[PDB]
Amino acid sequence: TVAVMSYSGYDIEDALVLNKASLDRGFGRCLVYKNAKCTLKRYTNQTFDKVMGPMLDAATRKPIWRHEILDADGICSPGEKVENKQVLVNKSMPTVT
Amino acid sequence: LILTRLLVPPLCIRPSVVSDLKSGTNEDDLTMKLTEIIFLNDVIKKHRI
Amino acid sequence: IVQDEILAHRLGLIPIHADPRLFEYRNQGDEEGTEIDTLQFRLQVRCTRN
Amino acid sequence: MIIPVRCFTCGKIVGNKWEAYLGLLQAEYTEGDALDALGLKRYCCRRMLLAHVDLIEKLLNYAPL
Amino acid sequence: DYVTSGITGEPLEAYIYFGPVYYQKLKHMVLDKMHARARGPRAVLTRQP
Amino acid sequence: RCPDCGSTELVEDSHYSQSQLVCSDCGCVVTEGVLTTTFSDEGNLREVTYSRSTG
Amino acid sequence: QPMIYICGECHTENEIKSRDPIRCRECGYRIMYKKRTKRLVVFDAR
Ligand SMILES: [Zn+2]
Ligand SMILES: [Zn+2]
Ligand SMILES: [Zn+2]
Repeated sequence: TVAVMSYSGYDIEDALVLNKASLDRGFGRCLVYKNAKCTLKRYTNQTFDKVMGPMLDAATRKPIWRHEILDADGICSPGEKVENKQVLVNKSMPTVT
Repeated sequence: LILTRLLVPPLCIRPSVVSDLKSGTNEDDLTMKLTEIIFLNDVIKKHRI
Repeated sequence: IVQDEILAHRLGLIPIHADPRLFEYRNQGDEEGTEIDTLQFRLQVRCTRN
Repeated sequence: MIIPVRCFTCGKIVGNKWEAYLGLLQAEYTEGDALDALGLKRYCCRRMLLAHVDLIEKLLNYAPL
Repeated sequence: DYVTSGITGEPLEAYIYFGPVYYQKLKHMVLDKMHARARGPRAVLTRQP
Repeated sequence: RCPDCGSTELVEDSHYSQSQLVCSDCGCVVTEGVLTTTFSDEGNLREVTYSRSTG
Repeated sequence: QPMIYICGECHTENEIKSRDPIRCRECGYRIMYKKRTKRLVVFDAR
């Protein structure tokens, strides 16, 4: 429901104000989906990229903060939240090949 | 004007990008041409001998 | 299939019959909550074939 | 996807009235008289009920199950 | 329509034009376009951002 | 290691797009800034292999 | 430790060890997702 009028002078050039209640009630709510993909190869040498499990901290017997979201297999589990710089796949490459 | 010596410039101008994803280093064409020049001088010496 | 954020928002929009005069504002922090400042609703639904 | 719980402008509870609305359209009832029966005086609630698309069932048809 | 101002509580002199219109949100959002740059990294060849 | 306190607890942490080494004990930085190849340059430069290099 | 997964379309509860070829028991599918986490997650109504 748009109202054609001027209001508060915050709509000078093509600007337009919204209703805080409407935004609270889900109007215009949007979702952004991004993919993150990695590959685990086997090289010409009979060696492969492998993923270690979470780095359990010795002091706390728990995964470190940078590794908190990783599951036991070393891959982040769906449903958990992710912050910046946190690891999603604990991928490790063979240095030889 | 006649050039009989070559000033090779410092490593600041010629990068050596060790590509950690592979077992190699990206190198400037200038360094390759310097290597070829040294090889040419040495092989000229060899052929003269 | 409903995303968790959308589900939480829809749950927030749902009104409650609780009388607000009988409670007090939850202080900053104290996310656990006490008897006075909060109520709890536990929702568990499992969908199975007939 | 799913019917919103509240009207965007006014905020009246509209989520519950959706299902019975389909029942009204299930019978002979038209749109306007069905909305009158549900009790939507202002036109924002009528807009929200009318303009909604029930994509949730189509997506559930693709759900793992 | 005859419209009363929310702030003052007094009716507006001019009639206002209410109506439902189709708004489509766009991909361009400020959350992705905002960018700030500290010292940060530099390039090997020319020491610039 | 820490030059003053001698603490070897140097940790790598990501700042606002800046790579640097800082000691957790005295918060003193030991090495900051990093040099990486840009795509515009990586696309032009050519990779070399050990075999062709050695002949 | 049983590391368990879910298959593509019959949603069979497939615990597989590492290095195993991706197969669906009672099927032959080769696309496969991970189950949901068990850890509690807090969401905000905002
Ligand atoms: Zn409405
Ligand atoms: Zn120190
Ligand atoms: Zn299956």
